[PDB]
Amino acid sequence: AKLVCYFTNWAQYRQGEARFLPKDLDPSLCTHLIYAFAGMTNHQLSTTEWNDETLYQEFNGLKKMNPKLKTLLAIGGWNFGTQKFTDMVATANNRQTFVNSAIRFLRKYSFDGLDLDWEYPGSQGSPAVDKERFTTLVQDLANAFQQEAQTSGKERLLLSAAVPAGQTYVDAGYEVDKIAQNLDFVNLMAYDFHGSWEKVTGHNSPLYKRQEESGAAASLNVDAAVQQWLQKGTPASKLILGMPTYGRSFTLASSSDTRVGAPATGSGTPGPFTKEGGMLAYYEVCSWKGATKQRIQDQKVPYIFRDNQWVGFDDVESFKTKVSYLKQKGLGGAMVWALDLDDFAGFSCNQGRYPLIQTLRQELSLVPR
Repeated sequence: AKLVCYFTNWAQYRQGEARFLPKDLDPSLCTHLIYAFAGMTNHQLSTTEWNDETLYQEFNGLKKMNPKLKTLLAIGGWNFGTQKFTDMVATANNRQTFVNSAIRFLRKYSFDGLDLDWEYPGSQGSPAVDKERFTTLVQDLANAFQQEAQTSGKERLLLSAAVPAGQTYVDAGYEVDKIAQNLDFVNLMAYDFHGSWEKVTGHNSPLYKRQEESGAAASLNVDAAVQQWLQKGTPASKLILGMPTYGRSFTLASSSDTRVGAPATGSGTPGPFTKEGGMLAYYEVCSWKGATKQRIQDQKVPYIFRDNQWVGFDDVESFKTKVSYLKQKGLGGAMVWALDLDDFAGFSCNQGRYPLIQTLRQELSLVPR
């Protein structure tokens, strides 16, 4: 089993207890640690924060304490957009520039692989031609990593990708059966299914549909997303089930209707640490004073409300349920977005350090002996 965990290079800017610093990294918590994010400059892999090189040293330095640990560098992310990917994959020349830069960069900074997080080929401004060009990019990287291993005698660089759960994005961008052959593993982003972009409440990461749902909505759940990727050709052993250590929040139209599917007027109030309306870290909801926690019986996940605020999130029990699910489906492990959104310092939830991610590690039978 794998436990793949994302580090984010902006968590260092949060205030107080929520500030995530190198000391908060645990070398033995996860099997694979992925650094979010690198960017691109003139079609070449590049840093995005002023101190990334410092953090790379610490991050990859964890391997001295746990030599089994593998690290990867993720390129892209939502905020990165699509244009630089589009421009880079447009020509064989530009792809080669990128691929060669990536090998050099990963070797220089002591990463074990690259995670592709283009959001997304064929959508978010990216043209339809990018579906096949993404397939080509994945193959170009896989083949170049293979060649570099042969020539250098070094253990081959890993290639993974973070991929969407919804059919619209999947079919616009992803030749699943082709790319899965060339990726070492596939990080399924089985979250962000619902959120404050919708005008009714819905859960960030429900396991199954609700009885009331129909049409496309009936596939906006973890089980449907997993089955989608499997049926379209991903080997189960390569599919890694993403898990969110955050929730998505709404302002309710009325404090009297707190159901799933109740009318919402917009994003929930920003959290005191994460300061982004519409999401909250686990540590911002786990100890929510004067709130009422409930459960979506069909979907196997909790929500919580207080006055006109409503949040769908994941707890220890829902993580257990999801690990049982992934094991039943024979998947390759779990992935988690993100280290810094769990109660990494144990300051809020009275559950110790990393209560959610330790649940994953336990349930996957990955606790160090």
